[PDB]
Amino acid sequence: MSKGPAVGIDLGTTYSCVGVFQHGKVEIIANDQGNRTTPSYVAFTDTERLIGDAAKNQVAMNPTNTVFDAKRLIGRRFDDAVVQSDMKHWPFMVVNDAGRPKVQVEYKGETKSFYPEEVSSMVLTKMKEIAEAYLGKTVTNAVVTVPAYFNDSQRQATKDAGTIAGLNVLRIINEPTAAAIAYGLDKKVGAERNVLIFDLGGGTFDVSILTIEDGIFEVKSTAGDTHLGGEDFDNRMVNHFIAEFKRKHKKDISENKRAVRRLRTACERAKRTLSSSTQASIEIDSLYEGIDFYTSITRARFEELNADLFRGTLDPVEKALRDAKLDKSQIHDIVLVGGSTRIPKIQKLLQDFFNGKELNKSINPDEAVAYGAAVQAAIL
Amino acid sequence: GPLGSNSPQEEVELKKLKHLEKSVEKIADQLEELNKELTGIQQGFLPKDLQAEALCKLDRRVKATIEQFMKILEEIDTLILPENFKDSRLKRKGLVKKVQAFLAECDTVEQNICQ
Ligand SMILES: OC[C@H]1C[C@@H](Nc2ncnc3ccccc23)[C@H](O)[C@@H]1O
Repeated sequence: MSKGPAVGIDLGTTYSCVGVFQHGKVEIIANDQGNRTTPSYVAFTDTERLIGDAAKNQVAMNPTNTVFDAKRLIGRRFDDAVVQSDMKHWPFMVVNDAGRPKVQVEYKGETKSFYPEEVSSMVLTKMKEIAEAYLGKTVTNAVVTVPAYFNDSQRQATKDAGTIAGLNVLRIINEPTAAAIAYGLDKKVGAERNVLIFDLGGGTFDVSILTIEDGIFEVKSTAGDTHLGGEDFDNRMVNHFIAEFKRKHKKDISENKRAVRRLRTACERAKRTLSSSTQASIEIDSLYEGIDFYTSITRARFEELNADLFRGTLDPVEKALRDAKLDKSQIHDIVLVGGSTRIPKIQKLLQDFFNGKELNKSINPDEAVAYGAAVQAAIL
Repeated sequence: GPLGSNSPQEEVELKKLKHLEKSVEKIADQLEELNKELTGIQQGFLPKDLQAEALCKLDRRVKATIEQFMKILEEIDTLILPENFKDSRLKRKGLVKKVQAFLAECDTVEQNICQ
Protein backbone atom coordinates (compact mmCIF):
# COMPACT_ATOMS: atom_id res chain seq x y z
CA MET A 1 0.00 0.00 0.00
CA SER A 2 1.19 3.55 -0.88
CA LYS A 3 1.08 6.72 1.35
CA GLY A 4 -2.47 7.82 2.25
CA PRO A 5 -4.06 11.13 3.34
CA ALA A 6 -4.88 12.50 6.85
CA VAL A 7 -8.22 11.53 8.46
CA GLY A 8 -10.60 13.05 11.03
CA ILE A 9 -11.93 10.73 13.72
CA ASP A 10 -14.80 11.40 16.12
CA LEU A 11 -14.21 9.03 19.00
CA GLY A 12 -17.63 8.74 20.61
CA THR A 13 -18.95 7.19 23.84
CA THR A 14 -21.17 4.60 22.01
CA TYR A 15 -20.19 5.15 18.29
CA SER A 16 -17.23 6.43 16.21
CA CYS A 17 -16.99 8.09 12.79
CA VAL A 18 -14.04 8.59 10.35
CA GLY A 19 -13.86 11.07 7.50
CA VAL A 20 -11.45 12.06 4.72
CA PHE A 21 -11.29 15.23 2.61
CA GLN A 22 -10.66 14.21 -1.03
CA HIS A 23 -11.45 15.84 -4.37
CA GLY A 24 -12.86 19.05 -2.88
CA LYS A 25 -15.26 17.50 -0.30
CA VAL A 26 -15.46 15.38 2.91
CA GLU A 27 -16.38 11.74 2.45
CA ILE A 28 -17.59 9.91 5.54
CA ILE A 29 -16.20 6.38 5.32
CA ALA A 30 -18.46 3.33 5.57
CA ASN A 31 -17.10 0.36 7.58
CA ASP A 32 -16.94 -3.38 6.49
CA GLN A 33 -20.75 -3.68 7.17
CA GLY A 34 -21.52 -0.56 5.08
CA ASN A 35 -22.20 1.54 8.21
CA ARG A 36 -21.10 5.22 8.30
CA THR A 37 -20.71 5.05 12.14
CA THR A 38 -19.04 2.17 14.06
CA PRO A 39 -19.94 1.08 17.67
CA SER A 40 -17.26 1.98 20.26
CA TYR A 41 -17.52 -1.65 21.47
CA VAL A 42 -14.76 -4.20 22.20
CA ALA A 43 -15.73 -7.84 22.95
CA PHE A 44 -13.44 -10.45 24.59
CA THR A 45 -14.49 -14.05 23.77
CA ASP A 46 -13.18 -17.53 24.46
CA THR A 47 -11.20 -17.54 21.18
CA GLU A 48 -10.98 -13.92 19.81
CA ARG A 49 -11.28 -10.11 20.20
CA LEU A 50 -14.06 -8.33 18.32
CA ILE A 51 -14.34 -4.62 17.60
CA GLY A 52 -17.18 -2.56 16.17
CA ASP A 53 -20.34 -4.03 14.67
CA ALA A 54 -19.04 -7.57 15.38
CA ALA A 55 -18.75 -6.61 19.10
CA LYS A 56 -22.24 -5.02 19.46
CA ASN A 57 -23.86 -7.91 17.47
CA GLN A 58 -22.95 -10.38 20.32
CA VAL A 59 -23.68 -8.10 23.35
CA ALA A 60 -26.82 -10.17 24.33
CA MET A 61 -24.69 -13.37 24.17
CA ASN A 62 -21.71 -12.09 26.13
CA PRO A 63 -22.66 -9.10 28.33
CA THR A 64 -19.94 -9.30 31.01
CA ASN A 65 -17.01 -9.30 28.56
CA THR A 66 -18.32 -6.73 25.97
CA VAL A 67 -16.95 -3.27 26.86
CA PHE A 68 -18.39 0.09 25.69
CA ASP A 69 -18.44 3.69 27.15
CA ALA A 70 -14.60 3.61 27.69
CA LYS A 71 -14.85 7.38 26.91
CA ARG A 72 -16.76 7.79 30.20
CA LEU A 73 -13.64 6.28 31.97
CA ILE A 74 -10.67 7.64 29.89
CA GLY A 75 -8.30 9.89 31.88
CA ARG A 76 -10.27 9.58 35.13
CA ARG A 77 -9.28 8.44 38.65
CA PHE A 78 -11.18 5.40 40.07
CA ASP A 79 -12.73 7.53 42.86
CA ASP A 80 -14.12 10.07 40.39
CA ALA A 81 -17.87 10.49 40.94
CA VAL A 82 -18.61 9.84 37.27
CA VAL A 83 -16.77 6.42 37.40
CA GLN A 84 -18.51 5.42 40.68
CA SER A 85 -22.00 6.33 39.38
CA ASP A 86 -21.52 4.80 35.93
CA MET A 87 -20.25 1.46 37.27
CA LYS A 88 -23.60 0.33 38.68
CA HIS A 89 -25.05 0.48 35.16
CA TRP A 90 -22.37 -1.53 33.30
CA PRO A 91 -22.48 -5.34 33.03
CA PHE A 92 -18.62 -5.55 32.87
CA MET A 93 -16.23 -5.29 35.91
CA VAL A 94 -14.38 -2.00 36.73
CA VAL A 95 -11.41 -2.54 39.13
CA ASN A 96 -9.08 -0.13 40.99
CA ASP A 97 -5.41 -0.30 39.84
CA ALA A 98 -3.62 2.03 42.34
CA GLY A 99 -6.17 4.85 41.89
CA ARG A 100 -6.81 4.28 38.14
CA PRO A 101 -9.85 2.35 36.76
CA LYS A 102 -9.38 -0.80 34.66
CA VAL A 103 -12.04 -2.86 32.83
CA GLN A 104 -11.73 -6.51 34.01
CA VAL A 105 -12.80 -9.17 31.42
CA GLU A 106 -12.48 -12.93 30.63
CA TYR A 107 -10.32 -13.28 27.45
CA LYS A 108 -9.17 -16.73 26.13
CA GLY A 109 -9.89 -18.53 29.44
CA GLU A 110 -7.96 -15.88 31.43
CA THR A 111 -9.03 -12.95 33.67
CA LYS A 112 -7.42 -9.80 32.10
CA SER A 113 -7.66 -6.10 32.95
CA PHE A 114 -7.32 -3.16 30.48
CA TYR A 115 -6.93 0.62 30.89
CA PRO A 116 -9.59 2.91 29.27
CA GLU A 117 -6.96 4.22 26.74
CA GLU A 118 -6.10 0.63 25.71
CA VAL A 119 -9.84 -0.02 24.97
CA SER A 120 -10.09 3.28 23.03
CA SER A 121 -6.85 2.39 21.13
CA MET A 122 -8.54 -0.82 19.88
CA VAL A 123 -11.53 1.34 18.70
CA LEU A 124 -9.03 3.79 17.07
CA THR A 125 -7.22 0.85 15.35
CA LYS A 126 -10.62 -0.21 13.84
CA MET A 127 -11.34 3.42 12.68
CA LYS A 128 -7.84 3.50 11.03
CA GLU A 129 -8.45 0.10 9.31
CA ILE A 130 -11.87 1.32 7.99
CA ALA A 131 -10.15 4.29 6.25
CA GLU A 132 -7.33 2.02 4.92
CA ALA A 133 -9.96 -0.44 3.55
CA TYR A 134 -11.71 2.38 1.58
CA LEU A 135 -8.67 4.42 0.37
CA GLY A 136 -6.53 1.34 -0.30
CA LYS A 137 -3.52 3.23 1.19
CA THR A 138 -1.82 3.25 4.63
CA VAL A 139 -3.33 5.79 7.06
CA THR A 140 -1.03 7.18 9.79
CA ASN A 141 -2.11 10.84 10.37
CA ALA A 142 -5.30 11.75 12.25
CA VAL A 143 -7.13 14.59 13.97
CA VAL A 144 -9.06 13.09 16.98
CA THR A 145 -11.90 15.02 18.69
CA VAL A 146 -12.67 15.28 22.46
CA PRO A 147 -15.53 16.98 24.46
CA ALA A 148 -14.77 20.63 25.44
CA TYR A 149 -15.06 19.88 29.23
CA PHE A 150 -12.26 17.22 29.03
CA ASN A 151 -9.43 18.09 31.48
CA ASP A 152 -5.62 17.62 30.88
CA SER A 153 -5.67 13.95 32.02
CA GLN A 154 -8.65 13.05 29.74
CA ARG A 155 -7.01 14.86 26.73
CA GLN A 156 -3.61 13.13 27.23
CA ALA A 157 -5.29 9.74 27.73
CA THR A 158 -7.04 10.27 24.31
CA LYS A 159 -3.68 11.18 22.65
CA ASP A 160 -2.13 8.00 24.25
CA ALA A 161 -5.00 5.87 22.76
CA GLY A 162 -4.00 7.33 19.33
CA THR A 163 -0.28 6.58 19.89
CA ILE A 164 -1.00 2.93 21.07
CA ALA A 165 -3.08 2.44 17.81
CA GLY A 166 -0.08 3.48 15.69
CA LEU A 167 -1.63 6.81 14.71
CA ASN A 168 0.24 10.09 14.49
CA VAL A 169 -2.29 12.34 16.34
CA LEU A 170 -1.70 15.64 14.43
CA ARG A 171 -4.13 17.50 16.65
CA ILE A 172 -6.75 16.91 19.33
CA ILE A 173 -9.61 19.34 18.89
CA ASN A 174 -12.80 20.12 20.81
CA GLU A 175 -15.99 18.46 19.41
CA PRO A 176 -17.92 21.85 19.27
CA THR A 177 -14.89 23.40 17.46
CA ALA A 178 -15.00 20.51 14.87
CA ALA A 179 -18.79 21.08 14.41
CA ALA A 180 -18.16 24.84 13.93
CA ILE A 181 -15.38 24.11 11.32
CA ALA A 182 -17.78 21.73 9.42
CA TYR A 183 -20.12 24.75 8.84
CA GLY A 184 -17.33 27.32 8.16
CA LEU A 185 -18.34 29.53 11.11
CA ASP A 186 -14.65 30.71 11.47
CA LYS A 187 -14.74 31.91 7.79
CA LYS A 188 -17.67 34.34 8.34
CA VAL A 189 -16.93 38.07 7.90
CA GLY A 190 -17.55 40.44 10.83
CA ALA A 191 -16.87 40.85 14.58
CA GLU A 192 -16.58 38.02 17.20
CA ARG A 193 -19.14 35.28 16.49
CA ASN A 194 -21.10 33.60 19.35
CA VAL A 195 -21.94 30.02 18.55
CA LEU A 196 -24.15 27.45 20.36
CA ILE A 197 -23.46 23.76 19.61
CA PHE A 198 -26.44 21.57 20.61
CA ASP A 199 -25.13 17.99 20.82
CA LEU A 200 -27.71 15.26 21.52
CA GLY A 201 -26.18 11.94 20.41
CA GLY A 202 -24.72 8.66 21.63
CA GLY A 203 -26.41 8.78 25.08
CA THR A 204 -24.96 12.17 26.19
CA PHE A 205 -26.27 15.75 25.90
CA ASP A 206 -23.70 18.53 25.63
CA VAL A 207 -24.33 22.24 25.10
CA SER A 208 -21.24 24.46 24.47
CA ILE A 209 -20.99 28.24 23.87
CA LEU A 210 -18.07 29.31 21.64
CA THR A 211 -16.69 32.73 20.62
CA ILE A 212 -14.79 32.87 17.29
CA GLU A 213 -12.71 35.99 16.79
CA ASP A 214 -9.92 36.11 14.15
CA GLY A 215 -9.92 32.27 13.99
CA ILE A 216 -9.44 31.77 17.74
CA PHE A 217 -12.10 29.49 19.24
CA GLU A 218 -12.95 30.25 22.89
CA VAL A 219 -15.00 27.88 25.07
CA LYS A 220 -17.08 30.35 27.14
CA SER A 221 -19.21 27.65 28.84
CA THR A 222 -20.32 23.98 28.79
CA ALA A 223 -23.58 22.45 30.17
CA GLY A 224 -25.66 19.28 29.69
CA ASP A 225 -26.83 15.86 30.89
CA THR A 226 -24.31 12.92 30.87
CA HIS A 227 -27.10 10.32 30.64
CA LEU A 228 -29.73 11.54 28.15
CA GLY A 229 -30.47 10.38 24.63
CA GLY A 230 -32.38 8.27 22.13
CA GLU A 231 -32.52 5.26 24.55
CA ASP A 232 -34.68 7.36 26.91
CA PHE A 233 -37.01 8.38 24.07
CA ASP A 234 -37.36 4.68 23.14
CA ASN A 235 -38.07 3.71 26.78
CA ARG A 236 -41.01 6.14 26.92
CA MET A 237 -42.46 4.53 23.74
CA VAL A 238 -41.99 1.04 25.26
CA ASN A 239 -43.92 2.18 28.39
CA HIS A 240 -46.72 3.47 26.20
CA PHE A 241 -46.99 0.16 24.33
CA ILE A 242 -46.75 -2.02 27.44
CA ALA A 243 -49.60 0.01 28.94
CA GLU A 244 -51.65 -0.27 25.68
CA PHE A 245 -51.17 -4.12 25.71
CA LYS A 246 -52.36 -4.28 29.39
CA ARG A 247 -55.50 -2.21 28.42
CA LYS A 248 -56.37 -4.23 25.30
CA HIS A 249 -55.35 -7.71 26.52
CA LYS A 250 -55.15 -7.59 30.36
CA LYS A 251 -51.63 -9.08 30.09
CA ASP A 252 -48.31 -7.73 31.35
CA ILE A 253 -45.45 -8.40 28.87
CA SER A 254 -42.79 -6.49 30.92
CA GLU A 255 -41.17 -9.62 32.54
CA ASN A 256 -40.66 -11.46 29.18
CA LYS A 257 -37.28 -10.03 28.04
CA ARG A 258 -37.72 -11.22 24.41
CA ALA A 259 -41.20 -9.67 24.08
CA VAL A 260 -39.80 -6.38 25.52
CA ARG A 261 -36.79 -6.52 23.12
CA ARG A 262 -39.04 -7.07 20.06
CA LEU A 263 -41.12 -4.08 21.17
CA ARG A 264 -38.06 -1.89 21.92
CA THR A 265 -36.46 -2.68 18.50
CA ALA A 266 -39.75 -1.80 16.70
CA CYS A 267 -40.09 1.45 18.79
CA GLU A 268 -36.58 2.69 17.85
CA ARG A 269 -37.47 2.22 14.14
CA ALA A 270 -40.93 3.91 14.61
CA LYS A 271 -39.17 6.87 16.36
CA ARG A 272 -36.91 7.30 13.28
CA THR A 273 -40.04 7.16 10.93
CA LEU A 274 -41.67 9.92 13.15
CA SER A 275 -38.83 12.33 12.25
CA SER A 276 -40.14 12.58 8.65
CA SER A 277 -43.74 11.27 8.99
CA THR A 278 -46.60 12.15 11.40
CA GLN A 279 -47.53 8.49 11.93
CA ALA A 280 -45.75 5.08 12.26
CA SER A 281 -47.30 1.58 12.33
CA ILE A 282 -46.00 -1.55 14.03
CA GLU A 283 -46.92 -5.17 13.35
CA ILE A 284 -45.61 -7.86 15.68
CA ASP A 285 -47.00 -11.40 15.39
CA SER A 286 -47.18 -13.60 18.49
CA LEU A 287 -45.58 -10.91 20.75
CA TYR A 288 -46.66 -12.52 24.02
CA GLU A 289 -48.80 -15.59 24.83
CA GLY A 290 -49.58 -16.05 21.12
CA ILE A 291 -51.07 -12.52 20.86
CA ASP A 292 -50.44 -10.44 17.65
CA PHE A 293 -49.80 -6.73 18.39
CA TYR A 294 -50.81 -4.46 15.45
CA THR A 295 -50.76 -0.80 16.43
CA SER A 296 -49.67 2.77 15.47
CA ILE A 297 -48.34 5.99 17.13
CA THR A 298 -48.66 9.62 15.90
CA ARG A 299 -45.80 12.18 16.11
CA ALA A 300 -47.97 14.16 18.61
CA ARG A 301 -48.26 11.19 21.04
CA PHE A 302 -44.49 10.49 20.77
CA GLU A 303 -43.81 14.19 21.71
CA GLU A 304 -46.27 13.99 24.71
CA LEU A 305 -44.62 10.83 26.15
CA ASN A 306 -41.26 12.71 26.01
CA ALA A 307 -42.44 16.29 26.81
CA ASP A 308 -40.31 16.58 30.06
CA LEU A 309 -37.22 15.19 28.30
CA PHE A 310 -37.52 17.44 25.22
CA ARG A 311 -38.32 20.60 27.22
CA GLY A 312 -35.57 19.65 29.64
CA THR A 313 -32.91 20.18 26.88
CA LEU A 314 -33.45 23.98 27.16
CA ASP A 315 -32.30 24.16 30.78
CA PRO A 316 -28.73 23.43 29.70
CA VAL A 317 -29.12 26.12 27.06
CA GLU A 318 -30.20 28.68 29.75
CA LYS A 319 -27.33 27.55 32.10
CA ALA A 320 -24.66 27.84 29.31
CA LEU A 321 -25.89 31.35 28.25
CA ARG A 322 -25.88 32.58 31.90
CA ASP A 323 -22.33 31.16 32.53
CA ALA A 324 -21.01 32.74 29.27
CA LYS A 325 -22.68 36.09 30.41
CA LEU A 326 -24.65 36.19 27.11
CA ASP A 327 -28.31 36.90 26.26
CA LYS A 328 -29.96 34.57 23.65
CA SER A 329 -30.10 37.47 21.05
CA GLN A 330 -26.26 37.53 21.14
CA ILE A 331 -25.99 34.04 19.55
CA HIS A 332 -25.27 34.30 15.83
CA ASP A 333 -25.16 30.61 14.96
CA ILE A 334 -26.84 27.44 16.27
CA VAL A 335 -25.36 24.04 15.22
CA LEU A 336 -27.08 20.62 15.64
CA VAL A 337 -24.88 17.60 16.42
CA GLY A 338 -25.86 13.97 17.18
CA GLY A 339 -28.62 11.78 15.73
CA SER A 340 -31.38 12.75 18.19
CA THR A 341 -31.28 16.42 17.01
CA ARG A 342 -33.19 15.03 13.96
CA ILE A 343 -36.36 15.04 16.14
CA PRO A 344 -38.71 17.77 14.77
CA LYS A 345 -40.03 18.76 18.28
CA ILE A 346 -36.43 19.27 19.55
CA GLN A 347 -35.63 21.59 16.54
CA LYS A 348 -38.91 23.48 17.14
CA LEU A 349 -38.16 24.07 20.88
CA LEU A 350 -34.61 25.35 20.10
CA GLN A 351 -35.78 27.55 17.14
CA ASP A 352 -38.74 29.01 19.22
CA PHE A 353 -36.38 29.74 22.17
CA PHE A 354 -34.03 31.61 19.76
CA ASN A 355 -37.06 33.54 18.27
CA GLY A 356 -37.29 31.91 14.82
CA LYS A 357 -33.49 31.76 14.24
CA GLU A 358 -32.64 29.19 11.50
CA LEU A 359 -30.47 26.21 12.62
CA ASN A 360 -27.33 24.76 10.97
CA LYS A 361 -28.42 21.14 10.28
CA SER A 362 -27.60 20.42 6.55
CA ILE A 363 -24.67 18.13 7.50
CA ASN A 364 -25.82 14.83 8.98
CA PRO A 365 -25.67 15.40 12.74
CA ASP A 366 -24.10 12.02 13.40
CA GLU A 367 -21.26 12.97 11.01
CA ALA A 368 -20.66 16.74 11.61
CA VAL A 369 -17.88 16.22 14.23
CA ALA A 370 -15.87 13.72 12.07
CA TYR A 371 -16.66 16.02 9.05
CA GLY A 372 -14.97 19.06 10.70
CA ALA A 373 -12.09 16.87 12.02
CA ALA A 374 -11.49 15.70 8.38
CA VAL A 375 -11.50 19.38 7.14
CA GLN A 376 -8.92 20.22 9.88
CA ALA A 377 -6.90 17.06 8.93
CA ALA A 378 -6.66 18.22 5.26
CA ILE A 379 -5.48 21.73 6.41
CA LEU A 380 -2.59 19.94 8.25
CA GLY B 1 -60.36 -6.94 -0.20
CA PRO B 2 -61.15 -9.23 -3.17
CA LEU B 3 -60.27 -12.95 -3.52
CA GLY B 4 -58.05 -14.19 -6.39
CA SER B 5 -56.52 -10.69 -6.42
CA ASN B 6 -52.84 -11.83 -6.11
CA SER B 7 -50.71 -8.75 -6.85
CA PRO B 8 -47.04 -8.42 -8.07
CA GLN B 9 -46.34 -6.33 -4.87
CA GLU B 10 -47.21 -9.30 -2.60
CA GLU B 11 -44.63 -11.37 -4.63
CA VAL B 12 -41.97 -8.94 -3.20
CA GLU B 13 -43.06 -9.51 0.43
CA LEU B 14 -43.30 -13.33 -0.12
CA LYS B 15 -39.74 -13.31 -1.50
CA LYS B 16 -38.57 -11.51 1.69
CA LEU B 17 -40.34 -14.16 3.87
CA LYS B 18 -38.95 -17.07 1.76
CA HIS B 19 -35.35 -15.80 2.35
CA LEU B 20 -36.14 -15.64 6.11
CA GLU B 21 -37.54 -19.26 5.98
CA LYS B 22 -34.20 -20.39 4.44
CA SER B 23 -32.22 -18.55 7.18
CA VAL B 24 -34.40 -20.23 9.85
CA GLU B 25 -33.75 -23.67 8.22
CA LYS B 26 -29.98 -22.97 8.45
CA ILE B 27 -30.20 -21.87 12.17
CA ALA B 28 -32.35 -24.94 12.85
CA ASP B 29 -29.63 -27.22 11.41
CA GLN B 30 -27.17 -25.59 13.82
CA LEU B 31 -29.57 -26.37 16.66
CA GLU B 32 -29.69 -30.04 15.53
CA GLU B 33 -25.84 -30.18 15.38
CA LEU B 34 -25.71 -28.72 18.95
CA ASN B 35 -28.16 -31.48 20.10
CA LYS B 36 -25.86 -34.18 18.59
CA GLU B 37 -22.84 -32.60 20.38
CA LEU B 38 -24.84 -32.48 23.64
CA THR B 39 -25.57 -36.25 23.42
CA GLY B 40 -21.88 -36.75 22.47
CA ILE B 41 -20.60 -35.05 25.68
CA GLN B 42 -23.16 -37.03 27.83
CA GLN B 43 -22.22 -40.44 26.21
CA GLY B 44 -18.47 -39.75 25.99
CA PHE B 45 -15.49 -40.29 28.32
CA LEU B 46 -14.96 -36.68 29.53
CA PRO B 47 -14.45 -36.48 33.34
CA LYS B 48 -16.54 -33.90 35.40
CA ASP B 49 -13.95 -31.03 35.04
CA LEU B 50 -13.62 -31.58 31.24
CA GLN B 51 -17.36 -32.11 30.57
CA ALA B 52 -18.02 -28.78 32.45
CA GLU B 53 -15.84 -26.87 29.87
CA ALA B 54 -17.38 -28.81 26.94
CA LEU B 55 -20.94 -27.93 28.11
CA CYS B 56 -20.01 -24.27 28.57
CA LYS B 57 -18.52 -24.05 25.04
CA LEU B 58 -21.88 -25.56 23.95
CA ASP B 59 -23.71 -22.92 26.08
CA ARG B 60 -22.01 -20.11 24.06
CA ARG B 61 -23.12 -21.81 20.84
CA VAL B 62 -26.70 -22.17 22.11
CA LYS B 63 -26.68 -18.49 23.00
CA ALA B 64 -25.49 -17.64 19.47
CA THR B 65 -28.35 -19.79 18.04
CA ILE B 66 -30.95 -18.01 20.34
CA GLU B 67 -29.57 -14.56 19.23
CA GLN B 68 -29.75 -15.54 15.50
CA PHE B 69 -33.41 -16.62 15.99
CA MET B 70 -34.09 -13.31 17.85
CA LYS B 71 -32.50 -11.31 14.91
CA ILE B 72 -34.87 -13.18 12.51
CA LEU B 73 -37.91 -12.14 14.62
CA GLU B 74 -36.72 -8.52 14.55
CA GLU B 75 -36.37 -8.67 10.79
CA ILE B 76 -39.88 -10.09 10.40
CA ASP B 77 -41.18 -7.36 12.74
CA THR B 78 -40.06 -4.71 10.15
CA LEU B 79 -42.79 -6.00 7.82
CA ILE B 80 -46.02 -4.12 7.35
CA LEU B 81 -48.47 -6.16 5.34
CA PRO B 82 -51.75 -4.79 4.07
CA GLU B 83 -54.87 -6.76 5.17
CA ASN B 84 -55.32 -7.85 1.54
CA PHE B 85 -51.96 -9.64 1.46
CA LYS B 86 -53.51 -12.75 2.99
CA ASP B 87 -50.91 -15.25 1.76
CA SER B 88 -48.01 -13.12 3.21
CA ARG B 89 -49.81 -12.64 6.52
CA LEU B 90 -50.34 -16.45 6.88
CA LYS B 91 -46.66 -17.16 5.96
CA ARG B 92 -45.40 -14.47 8.44
CA LYS B 93 -47.51 -16.05 11.30
CA GLY B 94 -46.31 -19.61 10.52
CA LEU B 95 -42.62 -18.55 10.41
CA VAL B 96 -42.79 -16.64 13.75
CA LYS B 97 -44.54 -19.66 15.38
CA LYS B 98 -41.89 -22.01 13.88
CA VAL B 99 -39.10 -19.75 15.32
CA GLN B 100 -40.82 -19.58 18.74
CA ALA B 101 -41.00 -23.45 18.83
CA PHE B 102 -37.19 -23.57 18.04
CA LEU B 103 -36.55 -20.91 20.74
CA ALA B 104 -38.45 -23.12 23.30
CA GLU B 105 -36.10 -26.05 22.26
CA CYS B 106 -32.98 -23.79 22.66
CA ASP B 107 -34.26 -22.88 26.17
CA THR B 108 -34.59 -26.61 26.99
CA VAL B 109 -30.84 -27.01 26.17
CA GLU B 110 -29.68 -23.62 27.63
CA GLN B 111 -31.35 -24.20 31.04
CA ASN B 112 -29.99 -27.85 31.26
CA ILE B 113 -26.28 -27.02 30.85
CA CYS B 114 -23.48 -24.78 32.14
CA GLN B 115 -25.38 -23.87 35.28
O1 LIG C 1 -27.49 6.59 17.79
C1 LIG C 1 -27.90 7.49 18.80
C2 LIG C 1 -29.36 7.84 18.67
C3 LIG C 1 -29.70 8.60 17.39
C4 LIG C 1 -31.11 8.15 17.01
N1 LIG C 1 -31.38 8.50 15.63
C5 LIG C 1 -32.50 9.18 15.21
N2 LIG C 1 -33.34 9.66 16.13
C6 LIG C 1 -34.44 10.26 15.67
N3 LIG C 1 -34.81 10.46 14.42
C7 LIG C 1 -33.96 9.97 13.47
C8 LIG C 1 -34.31 10.12 12.11
C9 LIG C 1 -33.50 9.63 11.13
C10 LIG C 1 -32.32 8.98 11.45
C11 LIG C 1 -31.95 8.82 12.75
C12 LIG C 1 -32.76 9.31 13.80
C13 LIG C 1 -30.99 6.64 17.27
O2 LIG C 1 -32.24 5.98 17.37
C14 LIG C 1 -30.24 6.60 18.59
O3 LIG C 1 -31.13 6.53 19.70
